[PDB]
Amino acid sequence: MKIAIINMGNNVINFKTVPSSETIYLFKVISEMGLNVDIISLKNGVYTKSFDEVDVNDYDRLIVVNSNLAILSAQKFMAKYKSKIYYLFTDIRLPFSQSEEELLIKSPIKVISQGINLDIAKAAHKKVDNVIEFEYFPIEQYKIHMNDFQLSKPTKKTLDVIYGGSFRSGQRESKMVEFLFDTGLNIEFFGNAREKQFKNPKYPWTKAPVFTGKIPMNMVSEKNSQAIAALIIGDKNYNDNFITLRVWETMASDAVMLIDEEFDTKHRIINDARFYVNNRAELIDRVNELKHSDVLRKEMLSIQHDILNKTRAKKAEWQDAFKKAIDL
Ligand SMILES: O=c1ccn([C@@H]2O[C@H](COP(=O)(O)OP(=O)(O)O)[C@@H](O)[C@H]2O)c(=O)[nH]1
Repeated sequence: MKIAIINMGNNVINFKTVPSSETIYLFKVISEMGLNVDIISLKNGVYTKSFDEVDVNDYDRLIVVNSNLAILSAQKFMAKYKSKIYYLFTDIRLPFSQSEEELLIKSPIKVISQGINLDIAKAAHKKVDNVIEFEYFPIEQYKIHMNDFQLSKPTKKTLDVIYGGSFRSGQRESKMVEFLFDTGLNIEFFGNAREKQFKNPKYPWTKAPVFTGKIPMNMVSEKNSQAIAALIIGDKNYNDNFITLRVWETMASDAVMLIDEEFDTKHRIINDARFYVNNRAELIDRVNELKHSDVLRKEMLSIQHDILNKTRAKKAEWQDAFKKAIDL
């Protein structure tokens, strides 16, 4: 059984970019499952093999992630594969889609949805003509199942709330402004967003949080740990659907995880109302409570790390479910 992983939109080579990084981490966790795996990209290197140095049909399973030569190359390569393509649907904005006959992909496609609501995964892929089947699998838990995963230790607090990410093309501007702007709290927004991007008239604000630059994927939980709390919000279609990597990066940190009620109305992540907030007012009160009650803050951290540990204790079941999802 030989498996190959391709990144459809970006060149994979190092841990410089987030797309290249998450691809090497998937590869790492899949390898640690005891599977013979290769990443195919533009160049041969210490992590990758080039498209021209391999025969697409030597692989029994072809896994595709998404995050231009890399695109053209991947399409051309996939177009020659004679079996089913397993697409990891990790971002609602990145469903599978085709880029004339040398690029036309005719193979059936299995979309492994990170979101539990398969109707949303279907609607996003409605323009796909290929035979396509859907299945849910919590792909994002790959970070916590990695062999060298370590929980973040107690850190000195220099911030109240923190959030790391990008602007997502304004996909969640409403929520960012509601919870991170004009709170009168000491907030930091790290990543690719910039204050200037928040120009939508529908969401007025007076004072913005502090925008700092992006950090490596492997530094996120350590960065989150500088604050009392770290916020979990999502796009509209993530609500009650996707559990994102930020949930685990936050849960593993020394920052108490505060979740937008709308993101998880059933309280699937943690069945404890103290971790959820409905609006800006509740976020403020909740952070003030945490700042002034160490017993509370420490109790909540202990509860979230516990949940994290119980999930990590089901690694074998997670690995099996992954193998089954790729027809093994
Ligand atoms: O400077 C940063 C900020 C974010 N991230 C990664 O980007 C993810 C968030 O991506 P996004 O902004 O697209 O939002 P999401 O849909 O995941 O909540 C984080 O969880 C991190 O893993 C990172 O590596 N460095």
